[PDB]
Amino acid sequence: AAKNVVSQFVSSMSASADVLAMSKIEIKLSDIPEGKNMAFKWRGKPLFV
Amino acid sequence: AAKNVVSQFVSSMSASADVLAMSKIEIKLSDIPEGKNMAFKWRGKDQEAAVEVSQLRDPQHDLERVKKPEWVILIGVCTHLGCVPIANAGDFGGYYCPCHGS
Amino acid sequence: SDLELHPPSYPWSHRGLLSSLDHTSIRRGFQVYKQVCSSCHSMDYVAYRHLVGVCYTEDEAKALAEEVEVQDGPNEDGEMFMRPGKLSDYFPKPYPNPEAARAANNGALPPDLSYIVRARHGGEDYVFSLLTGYCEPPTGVSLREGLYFNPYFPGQAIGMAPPIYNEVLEFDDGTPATMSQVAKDVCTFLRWAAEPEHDHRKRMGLKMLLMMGLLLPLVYAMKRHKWSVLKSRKLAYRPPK
Amino acid sequence: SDLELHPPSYPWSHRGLLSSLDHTSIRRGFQVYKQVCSSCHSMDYVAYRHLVGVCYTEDEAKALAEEVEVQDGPNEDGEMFMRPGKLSDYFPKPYPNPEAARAANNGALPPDLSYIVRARHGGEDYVFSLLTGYCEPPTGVSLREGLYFNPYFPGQAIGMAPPIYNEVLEFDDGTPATMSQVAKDVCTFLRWAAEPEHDHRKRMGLKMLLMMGLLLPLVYAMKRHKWSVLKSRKLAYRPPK
Amino acid sequence: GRQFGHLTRVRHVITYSLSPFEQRAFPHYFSKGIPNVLRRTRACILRVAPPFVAFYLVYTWGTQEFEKSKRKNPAAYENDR
Amino acid sequence: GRQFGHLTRVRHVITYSLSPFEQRAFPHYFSKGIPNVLRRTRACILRVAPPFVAFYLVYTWGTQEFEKSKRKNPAAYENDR
Amino acid sequence: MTNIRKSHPLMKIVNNAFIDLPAPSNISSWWNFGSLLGICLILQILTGLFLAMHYTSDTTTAFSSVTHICRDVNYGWIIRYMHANGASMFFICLYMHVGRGLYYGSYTFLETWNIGVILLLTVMATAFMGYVLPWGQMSFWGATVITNLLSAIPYIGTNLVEWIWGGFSVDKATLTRFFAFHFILPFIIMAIAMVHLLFLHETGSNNPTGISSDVDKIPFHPYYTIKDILGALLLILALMLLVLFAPDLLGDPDNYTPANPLNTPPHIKPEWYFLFAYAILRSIPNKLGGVLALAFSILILALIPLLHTSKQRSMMFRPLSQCLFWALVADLLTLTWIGGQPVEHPYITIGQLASVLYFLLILVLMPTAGTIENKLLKW
Amino acid sequence: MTNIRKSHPLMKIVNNAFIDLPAPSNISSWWNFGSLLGICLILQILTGLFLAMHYTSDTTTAFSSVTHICRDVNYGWIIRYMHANGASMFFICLYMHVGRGLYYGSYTFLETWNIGVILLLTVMATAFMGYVLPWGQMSFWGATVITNLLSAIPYIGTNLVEWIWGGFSVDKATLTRFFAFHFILPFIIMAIAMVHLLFLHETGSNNPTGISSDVDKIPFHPYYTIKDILGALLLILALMLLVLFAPDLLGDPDNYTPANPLNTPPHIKPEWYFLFAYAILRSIPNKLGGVLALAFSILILALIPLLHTSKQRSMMFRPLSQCLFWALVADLLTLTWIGGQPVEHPYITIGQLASVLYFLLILVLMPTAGTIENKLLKW
Ligand code: HEC
Ligand code: HEC
Ligand code: HEM
Ligand code: HEM
Ligand code: HEM
Ligand code: HEM
Ligand code: FES
Repeated sequence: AAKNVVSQFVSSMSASADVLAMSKIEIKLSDIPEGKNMAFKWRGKPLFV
Repeated sequence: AAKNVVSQFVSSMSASADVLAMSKIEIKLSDIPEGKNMAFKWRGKDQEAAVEVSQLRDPQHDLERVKKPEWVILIGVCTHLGCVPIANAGDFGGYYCPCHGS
Repeated sequence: SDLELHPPSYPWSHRGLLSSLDHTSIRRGFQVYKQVCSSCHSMDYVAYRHLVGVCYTEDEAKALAEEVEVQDGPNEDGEMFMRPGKLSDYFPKPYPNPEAARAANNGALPPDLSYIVRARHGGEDYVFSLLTGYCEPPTGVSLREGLYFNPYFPGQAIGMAPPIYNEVLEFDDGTPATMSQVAKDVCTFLRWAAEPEHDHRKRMGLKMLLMMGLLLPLVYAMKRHKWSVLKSRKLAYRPPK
Repeated sequence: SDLELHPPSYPWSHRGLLSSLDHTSIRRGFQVYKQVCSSCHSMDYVAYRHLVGVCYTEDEAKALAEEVEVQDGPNEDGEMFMRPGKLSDYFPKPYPNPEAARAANNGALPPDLSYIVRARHGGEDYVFSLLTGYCEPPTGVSLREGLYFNPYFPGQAIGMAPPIYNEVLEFDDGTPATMSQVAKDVCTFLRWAAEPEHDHRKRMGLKMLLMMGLLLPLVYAMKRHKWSVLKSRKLAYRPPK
Repeated sequence: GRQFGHLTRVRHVITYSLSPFEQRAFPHYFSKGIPNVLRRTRACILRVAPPFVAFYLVYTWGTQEFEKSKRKNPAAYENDR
Repeated sequence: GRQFGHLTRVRHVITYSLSPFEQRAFPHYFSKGIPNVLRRTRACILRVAPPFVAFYLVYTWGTQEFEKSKRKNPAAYENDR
Repeated sequence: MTNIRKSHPLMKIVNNAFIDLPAPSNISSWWNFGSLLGICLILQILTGLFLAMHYTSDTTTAFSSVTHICRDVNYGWIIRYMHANGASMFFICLYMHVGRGLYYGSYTFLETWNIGVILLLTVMATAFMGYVLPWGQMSFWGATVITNLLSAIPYIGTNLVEWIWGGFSVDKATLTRFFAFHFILPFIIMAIAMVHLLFLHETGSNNPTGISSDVDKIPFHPYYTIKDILGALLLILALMLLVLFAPDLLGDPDNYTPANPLNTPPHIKPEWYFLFAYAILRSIPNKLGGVLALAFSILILALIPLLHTSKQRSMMFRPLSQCLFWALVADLLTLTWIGGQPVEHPYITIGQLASVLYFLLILVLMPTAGTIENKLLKW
Repeated sequence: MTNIRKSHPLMKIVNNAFIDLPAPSNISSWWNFGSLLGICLILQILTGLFLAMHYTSDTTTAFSSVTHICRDVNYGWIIRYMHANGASMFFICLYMHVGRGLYYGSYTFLETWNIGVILLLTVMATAFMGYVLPWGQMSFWGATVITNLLSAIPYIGTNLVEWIWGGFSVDKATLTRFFAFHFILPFIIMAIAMVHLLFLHETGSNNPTGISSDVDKIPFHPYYTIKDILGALLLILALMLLVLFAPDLLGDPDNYTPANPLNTPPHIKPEWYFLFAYAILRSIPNKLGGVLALAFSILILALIPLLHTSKQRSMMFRPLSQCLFWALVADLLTLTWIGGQPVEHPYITIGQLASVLYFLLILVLMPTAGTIENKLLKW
């Protein structure tokens, strides 16, 4: 249970499943002809692509 | 020192210029006859209106028929009513009497 | 001053200690919300993250998620957007606002049901009864028009018109829809709501127990092993006297 | 890679230690904001509570407050207000939104000026110069159209068209309005902004000082009074030897 | 002083004991101990339980006493008048 | 042990002192002390100051050294080519 | 102490306040509690701490965050309940520690008592604020009540209300002030904890028998340490058992209802353990009367050591008083269920009954009894 | 100790670790600092506390609250600056406490040193988080930098970033995690404080002269207490003087700019006191190199006691090393101004110059010197 509890502690602070839910929602990727700029939402800084 | 000094820390707790804006100046409003309803809260909502801010109840009291003038309301109101009323506790029976409802 | 009735305790798929939830009805009962309660009462607190726990395939509820959502997206590059994308999103509220909510239901305030089970006393049978019960106004009673008489309601009059009748809907399975079934099929759903970990969390229960019966007798052995000496004492008063 | 110019330090009504602010110009400089900067740059942080500190009579700025506000209030009883009522209210922002803000100024983002003094290096003379300076593009330079050449701007080109010329306005007093005056009359205003307590807070400065010169020599006396013995020691080695 | 040394003065006591390995952790635990339950279980039970019993009555007593007091209005006054 | 009692052994020292009221808090404070300033202010000043002076040069030295390096482009290359 | 790892750092010399602490022979499990208490305190400290991370107090938002906590946070649900579900257990750990006190009447130790007194008084006040945090309706009104109860002071009462408030309402200041206190506070308690122990290590422990045991003592490190090892974990079981299977059992407070300042719940009772104190509030029709009634009611504990009249200490040799002892026990346990009910006359009278009953039990009967036994016993 | 109010409560016997603490005769004001340090710590505790009340950490809202704080809160402005303006002063109070250390080389006391070591290391890290609180841009990027500096660990580095982050960004968790730490932390420091004192009261104080003074000692209560009384308040003056007249002087960090995650300021330097450490970061072109360079750089202090080679302690009788001592002083003071500048080459080289200069000063020169003096002095 030491391996239960010490672990169940740490993994708490680690990551919010909702924060994880917010990594790279942008999939897209096409939508955009060749050279023709579409946009998407990156890691949270804007991306021209 | 402390007399000014400790005051400062303490007085922080005391009050704030924010809710200092309360103590109704408005009041103003409104209803017609029954409604009631006729509340809001604002922990209070001079009056003013006129004058008044004595009370009747909390939440748009607003006065006793505003001494027969306006109130909201002005007693009667809807179930039970404005002052007497009763409309006392859930909602019966003691109303706003007292005696003259003022 | 109504005599407060209490729901008879029903068995359940989850009722017992290790008794789990069954998602088959949970899937169905969702549709009910997807059908009915989206009328007024909301649930704000759960993402579309349900997927496989309610058995929804990643695509299944994702594509299911896709339909559900929300407005606009063109205000000078600012705002929200259509078609939720990811699962993080919550449900659209049928009302923007208690003002908008209450007036629409005319003085009634539909509550959000997310935790409501844990709010009301008496578990689910509270509602299932409250679902079930509608009675014929006794002789010598009247109601506010919207208020409908059920002794389950505390004042025993509720503005909620009975939603559930036999085959209000068609289940996802195609199971014949029945007032009680339609009712009872949901009663597992919210029971799940307040505690998603519910199914998972029970694991530790069995986990700890067999873990637990281990050490105590063990400890109980060790302790005594030491105390074995003390309780073994003898005394001898052999005064030179 | 512009040589960064620094504003020559001007005297001021507040410049010196005990030097206070003078509200007469502060009252005026307000109008400027009431006239000019309400165009784009906002200040969000101050209530109408200014009244008597900027000398405004309770009624004076209240009635002055009254006209400033005035928006909607009829959305199914859910509101804000017209006509602010009390002083707690802040200014309407000329733009709802950076999107709305920036596009309106076409890629430029007007900053909120509330604390901006404390933001920029070099106090007020930064702006007053930046107000003053506009130069004739040197031979061998060009600009973005909206950008107007001042060495005071860091890249030395700014989309802000020079607002201030001699008699942009008429002061509240009726003082003849002058580019420098109109400029210089404001420079006290924001200096006040970030620190309303400024005038008041200085009191403690003089308060503490005369309070301070009291105790230290006093302490300095007491300490020595004790140490008077130690530094007064004598020693005598008179061995029986 | 040193906690044990100067405690007290004691004379002509003798003590007898074994290694713990010499013996077992269950020297007739069941058989010997089970009787002991009573002599302690009987000892205080004379002195202790009865007050609670009174309580438990009051629990039902007043509840019942409460119950009628409200539950039935057509009791003292039936619904006639 | 008791902090002062067992400290050390000392023999045949003698001490002489007065009440503080017997004397003043300024026994020629100015007159006597002002000379003392030097013997301490001269003592270390031999050993300490000079390193900083070197620094202060570097402060201006490098700054100046910095300054030209950028400030004037038409320097090494004038604006001709 | 030649080459003993106790003295090598001077620090570990202090550590010899434990290893070699002598100890009494015959000791009930009822002496586990003192050490048992600190256990809860620790385990708590972590829980509310990591909980403190994702939670925030903002009057509008705060409660919402909590929803986020048990749901989307890694294992967020187990943790909330833990910190909570320790709390009541800890209190039941409390009274027992007290409980041992009188049954052996160890309060003979004088200021130590008073310490044990103040130590407690803070603790309950603590979670009181702690209970506000969830921002439930019952929290809100419960908060709203007791300050409104305060005001009755004849002259100065008024401001102190809105002073502690910081306004006319229950709003931000009222809350987020506390989120400091409900947090900052318990540490100082821990700081206080050791002090309460120190005095005990003036005289060494007390016994069951009211008899100085000095003839026999025991090195602590081997033995009672073990019984601790047992006694400690036992708590965890029910503590961990309640939490998972039947979490909301003691979660009798039902409100995740976002507190409506206007709306009032059908019922307001504080949580389970206050209630007898709260009950006694109802008793006096004088609102002021109940105050000096309520707050003083516990202060009696300070007054007990004044009333020890007997010539032998531990109750277990005075049978008569023992009755009172138990007689008092249910009397406490009584006020619970009355307190556990609304304000309705059959209970009211009953409630009105036990109040004066209560004091008489402690204040008169107990001191009265022992006198006669002396005479009965020829003392 | 007949009827002495020291022993009557056992507690005050402990209090005789002070009254009768013997003390050295000749003592610079430079020994005020040890006691002087704790002063700041206290006065702080209150300030951030009452400040903590009206402030809230919520990533969107939090900074806004601060604006509310200095403006509409009773005396809100004096208070913010106080807690802040103590901070740097406290640090200057710090190094001096260290400063006395080597100039008299009192580090002869062995583990006491190591204690004084760790004690510090926490403290700086503390306000580091404390500096995040204002949520300024410079805070934000400054926060953003150093974790991004961490990642360079060859294998495991990655997760630990987003682990401490709790995501891919600087967002809520990153913040409101800390608002616990930046708050919870210093207490334990205070707890630690006493320990660091204990050891000193093993041996009693050290002197100026490197000479055991045992021949003469002084009761502490009358005297040094006084010089404290003076030495204490003196701090307050500048502390209170800076704060009012020229508040933002040391308020050189300029950002009340709400932090733009996208936008970057024209310049990023940590606040004043880091900077030399930060400067040394720049030096190594190897990013990993600078890390083992930076963090280790202070760890040298642990290593000093290893290098005392002389036959007499206090520097004030070894003139030669004294030069190095000062020689090192400016060298520190040097790195400041270089650190106080951007990354252009003339400074760069200059910065690149003093780095290896730095170690040589401490690591080689100092141990080298004393040897010869022994020989010079016929030892
Ligand atoms: C008519 C729109 C509507 C429908 C459809 C609807 N709700 Fe009702 N519901 C309400 C309103 C409005 C009330 C309260 C009526 C009143 O206050 O008089 C209510 C009552 C309730 C209550 C009890 C009121 C309370 O405070 O908890 C619950 C629970 C509830 N609804 C949930 C449901 C469930 C379950 C269903 C599916 C059987 C459902 N709603 C369908 C609007 C609706
Ligand atoms: C044209 C609408 C407008 C007017 C009128 C206006 N501002 Fe400007 N101001 C702007 C915009 C837009 C910029 C930035 C232009 C750019 O970014 O290229 C700017 C530049 C500035 C700047 C410097 C930009 C910065 O980042 O700080 C300040 C300060 C400022 N304005 C304040 C003022 C003051 C003071 C006045 C009265 C003299 C004033 N604004 C009148 C919109 C305006
Ligand atoms: C959480 C709160 C407390 C903690 C952590 C605590 C801790 C301890 C500990 C470790 C002991 C030694 C073991 C023991 O005798 O129980 C002890 C003893 C004692 N405490 Fe406290 N205690 C607490 C509360 C109290 C309270 C509330 C009181 C009195 C109102 C009190 C009074 C005493 C007394 C009288 C003893 C000695 C009892 C005896 O001789 O058996 N303590 N406490
Ligand atoms: C004996 C120790 C403590 C008690 C009895 C106590 C009391 C409480 C109470 C009454 C609650 C709310 C109850 C609930 O949420 O169900 C609570 C939750 C909380 N307590 Fe404490 N507190 C204690 C120590 C602490 C500590 C050590 C912390 C923080 C390190 C803390 C901070 C919190 C926090 C942050 C919460 C929020 C979790 C929540 O409210 O659900 N308290 N605690
Ligand atoms: C805020 C942090 C600290 C506090 C509150 C503190 C407190 C004290 C106090 C009260 C003293 C006794 C008076 C004195 O000798 O100065 C002292 C001495 C000492 N401290 Fe600390 N100290 C602190 C930091 C440190 C640090 C950072 C170190 C070493 C890195 C350290 C090492 C020492 C040493 C060596 C002494 C004895 C110095 C001597 O003999 O003159 N202390 N400290
Ligand atoms: C030596 C002691 C401490 C230091 C150096 C320190 C560090 C800091 C720092 C760096 C800041 C932000 C600087 C600024 O706002 O200008 C700050 C502000 C703050 N500190 Fe601390 N902290 C210390 C102790 C405390 C204590 C005792 C508390 C709370 C009781 C605390 C809580 C806070 C809070 C709440 C703020 C918000 C005020 C603000 O940021 O403007 N810190 N402190
Ligand atoms: S890390 Fe970005 S430039 Fe050095």
